[PDB]
Amino acid sequence: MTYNNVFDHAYEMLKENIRYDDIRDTDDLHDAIHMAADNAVPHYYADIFSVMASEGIDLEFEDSGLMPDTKDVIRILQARIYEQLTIDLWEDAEDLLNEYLEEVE
Amino acid sequence: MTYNNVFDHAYEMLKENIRYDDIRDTDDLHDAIHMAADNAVPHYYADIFSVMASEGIDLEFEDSGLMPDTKDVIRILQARIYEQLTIDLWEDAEDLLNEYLEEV
Amino acid sequence: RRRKLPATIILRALNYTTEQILDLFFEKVIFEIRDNKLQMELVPERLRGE
Repeated sequence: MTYNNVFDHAYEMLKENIRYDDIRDTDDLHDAIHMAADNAVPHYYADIFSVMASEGIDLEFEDSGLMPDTKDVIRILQARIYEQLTIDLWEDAEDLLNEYLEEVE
Repeated sequence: MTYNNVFDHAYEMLKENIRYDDIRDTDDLHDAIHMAADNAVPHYYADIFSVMASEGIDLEFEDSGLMPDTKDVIRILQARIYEQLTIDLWEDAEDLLNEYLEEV
Repeated sequence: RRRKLPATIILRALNYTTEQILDLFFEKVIFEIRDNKLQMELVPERLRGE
């Protein structure tokens, strides 16, 4: 019902995708992070409104190229949640790779 | 915020407008219902998405003529919440029009 | 009694620039840059309980 739970789910999925593939390069971080952001959104209809209801997400857009052309509001809200999750994962991926490199020896 | 508190504030502003205007007719009640649903709107975006997340609301609506055609999402959501508030304040002000006349 | 809006819309309807919004509406303070001095002007003794 809050954004913190879905943020923790995306955090756990990104940690699992770092641990499974063992990626040490910063340029080849495309497919794992994009599939983690695609698999972090909920499939239910009310959960999208529940994520949009809590704090941590706004109405102002960063990139206008990610806006689909449809008459459905729920797809636009899913794209906005996907955009906010990509912002959070691409801002936390460097710190999680630093923690993954400092975890093992 | 929840749906119940926003609806309570909605018919609270409606009954304040009725006490200010002294409206007796139902045809004059309906314009007050439209003006009260025009009033009492939240400016917090989180409360607006919390009305859409709470119970007592559906995704599909009956009328599509009131649905605007623009790239603004908040205008479409405000029009949908405005239509829902007009319907709900009519349904729960049909009794309030008799209650106000029976108070004083 | 209709949909309300913040008063900066009607305030800026008199050809009232945002520079004039952030200058005239509030008493400001100044600061110097570009010289690595990191200094301000004299205090206006405006602080009472902060």
